[PDB]
Amino acid sequence: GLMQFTLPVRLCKEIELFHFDIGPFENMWPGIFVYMVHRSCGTSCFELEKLCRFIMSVKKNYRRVPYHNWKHAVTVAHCMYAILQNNHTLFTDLERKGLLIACLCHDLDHRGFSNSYLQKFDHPLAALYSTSTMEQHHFSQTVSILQLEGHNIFSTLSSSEYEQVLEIIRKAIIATDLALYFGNRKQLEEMYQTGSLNLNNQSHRDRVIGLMMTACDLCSVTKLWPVTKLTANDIYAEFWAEGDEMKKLGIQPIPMMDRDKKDEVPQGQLGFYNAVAIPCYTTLTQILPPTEPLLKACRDNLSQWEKVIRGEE
Ligand SMILES: Cn1ncc(C(=O)N2CCC2)c1C(=O)Nc1cc2nc(N3CCOCC3)nn2cn1
Ligand SMILES: [Mg+2]
Ligand SMILES: [Zn+2]
Repeated sequence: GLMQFTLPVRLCKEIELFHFDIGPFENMWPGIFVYMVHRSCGTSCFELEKLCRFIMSVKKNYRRVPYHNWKHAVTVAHCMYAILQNNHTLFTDLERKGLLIACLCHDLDHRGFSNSYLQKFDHPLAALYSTSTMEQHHFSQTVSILQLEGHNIFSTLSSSEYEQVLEIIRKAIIATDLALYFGNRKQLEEMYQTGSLNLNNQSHRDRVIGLMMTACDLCSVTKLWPVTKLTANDIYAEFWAEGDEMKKLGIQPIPMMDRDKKDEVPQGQLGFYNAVAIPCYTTLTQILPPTEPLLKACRDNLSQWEKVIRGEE
């Protein structure tokens, strides 16, 4: 009851910044997450024994793939922590509870392949869930773990608070399908510029939480350049394995996925910063001004990718 999780001084300070890197010591990641739930949510949000049990079952259900792994889950939860701490009074008690859990769970049991590859392989999951295939699977894995004996971290919420939090989590996880992001951001753009955006409108809140999920999920592009560049290697290690598997099915992969098109990586990063990341953090910053450091970090990494193309590294 009287037990604070605490971190060493450098972590205690740096964890509050958007660009924080959770580091290479795997055994400290659960303690980093609990630290963030206690400061974001309070030391009473969850029964500590249940939370610990939930975190370790979540970890066990992430696979040892190069990018979509336990380290990504915790990185995406830290970015959400940073957003929640810098916009304290905009979010309900249930959103603060739900969203950090959503982020920890958002890629549960990912195999390292896109929804596209599951559909071309004819994976069973592609018949169960015709769109947002992996994302419906991640939410399903989340509900499975919540129903393990001793794992229901939400057990002491009213019947209707429980339903609301699982609905926050479902939408937050579905919104990490980047196919859904483009139209969601366009609507958020229009609603903010015509001045119709209304955080009391539940469907507006939904849209804004969806963008927050895209922003946290992409947060590798908002780090110190060395973190950004090394993370890009893990990302392409998956994409090129997917390309290899497309070729085994007798299909030319898109260029993104073709390891023969390594030379073009810098230009593909430019595409990605301009089509996805920059517009994401731009709209996020207009809606939630204290998230500007994500936009600023993204723009700095774009200009690092421009330097790579100009031979200056
Ligand atoms: C940095 N980051 N964080 C997230 C993602 C991302 O997409 N998701 C989906 C799972 C995570 C990317 C990311 O690299 N995206 C990305 C890279 C890329 N390279 C190319 N190529 C290169 C070869 O030459 C042709 C163009 N197209 N292209 C399009 N998008
Ligand atoms: Mg995902
Ligand atoms: Zn993800």
